[PDB]
Amino acid sequence: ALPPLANFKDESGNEPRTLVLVIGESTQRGRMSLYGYPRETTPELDALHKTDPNLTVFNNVVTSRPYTIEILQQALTFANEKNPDLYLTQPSLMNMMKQAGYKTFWITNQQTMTARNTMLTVFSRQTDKQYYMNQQAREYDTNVLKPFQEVLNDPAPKKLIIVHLLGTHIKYKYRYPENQGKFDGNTDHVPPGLNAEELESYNDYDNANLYNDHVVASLIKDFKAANPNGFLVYFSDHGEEVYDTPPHKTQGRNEDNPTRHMYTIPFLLWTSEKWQATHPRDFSQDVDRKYSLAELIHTWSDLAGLSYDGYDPTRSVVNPQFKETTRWIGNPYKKNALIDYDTLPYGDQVGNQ
Ligand SMILES: [Zn+2]
Repeated sequence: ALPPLANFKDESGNEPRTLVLVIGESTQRGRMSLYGYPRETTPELDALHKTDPNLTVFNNVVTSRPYTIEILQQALTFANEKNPDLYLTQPSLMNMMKQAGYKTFWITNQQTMTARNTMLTVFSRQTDKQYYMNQQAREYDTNVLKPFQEVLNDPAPKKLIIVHLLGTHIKYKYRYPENQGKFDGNTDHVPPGLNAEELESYNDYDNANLYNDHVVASLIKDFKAANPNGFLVYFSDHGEEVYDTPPHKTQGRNEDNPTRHMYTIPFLLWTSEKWQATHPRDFSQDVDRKYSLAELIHTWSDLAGLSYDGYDPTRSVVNPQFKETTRWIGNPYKKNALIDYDTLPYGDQVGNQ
């Protein structure tokens, strides 16, 4: 029902390309060894970072809201904390890529009620072809690897592939096979004072991070094995507090009682050799920029070579004209409830910038 973006231009040429957006779940920045966590929770992404110069790791990205649909309404559209309802009145990222001539795919391991009018169902139905892998629980994110390959074989020249993961969502223990609890019973690098149940839950979160590392690295590796022209962005919708913040008694997500560990997220960009060769771009000076996921669509637009009325290059984290803005958090529907993420305590801790 919404009109197209005006003065729409694509400067990325007309060669075939495949672009991938991997939406993780409940994965914070501070429990991944890729971001300095002393437990080896992400060995495959670490090794990829050491050996592949085209993996760009962004160190200062946070989400704006710690609830899945509430953040995805901002991340996937032009809505943000100051204007949270723009997802109703302006196009989404998927709409935008359709206007650019891409065939769009939605692969997901999240339980989607296709017969019901949920906001996630609407988003996933905005694409040309959907793969719902979790329609009924022990369903692991490796479920997406087979349809991913299938979509990679799809002959459309320009393709957008969205992969929606369960990531490290509660309950953490169910995100990974029972025989892959690498950190079960381990007390190294654990905060003090946990009881048996809290300790088990903490280690379960690190195990889920290990499996999620395997899944994201597998998506990158399979994509690379297709020798594609394109790139893949991986982000988590939001983080998750798991006894990280002193006094180490809190587990979960609470927007009215925010901690940094609920808001820090991984943010990775893998660029294929063909795309980097054809679209040379240096990101090495962008990796520490303070950025909010709420403006993702501009970054995506920048990476895809798209401009239009409403495009804001200064809010793309890879743009030479990038200008840092306040990273708002807080409920945008309450009266004057927005606060600066930087005001939260414990920002000096590892992975908690
Ligand atoms: Zn937005």
